[PDB]
Amino acid sequence: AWKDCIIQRYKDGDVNNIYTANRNEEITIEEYKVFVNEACHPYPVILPDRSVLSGDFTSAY
Amino acid sequence: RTKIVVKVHMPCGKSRAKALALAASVNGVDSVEITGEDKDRLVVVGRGIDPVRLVALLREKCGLAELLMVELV
Repeated sequence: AWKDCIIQRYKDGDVNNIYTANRNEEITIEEYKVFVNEACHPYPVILPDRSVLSGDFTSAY
Repeated sequence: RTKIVVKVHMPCGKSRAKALALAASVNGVDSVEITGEDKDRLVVVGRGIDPVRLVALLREKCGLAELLMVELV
């Protein structure tokens, strides 16, 4: 757990991509900017490619 | 900015999810991806990743972990 959060990305029936982030960090996922709040929740939830973002603290997976 | 590719024994979706989370836990990892026609390769991308420690962790928890490639990017 070097970063607080894991953002999971669900597209086409599976999570095949996950990204790390600290709370209140903005990361990039493909071309898109994602903001991750103090509860590890990502904004926006639905990326423009209709993929679905989900997050939580690292230990909860 | 290194890209690291790892064969991991992850035969079902629950182990693909465990491996994804496990690689992500390692210092310097920004992203982890599942690739290969048999859903058995992790592409780990970050900065300053210790790839020996990465593969050892996946090996300890998934049984098999082979370091296929490290590459600048």
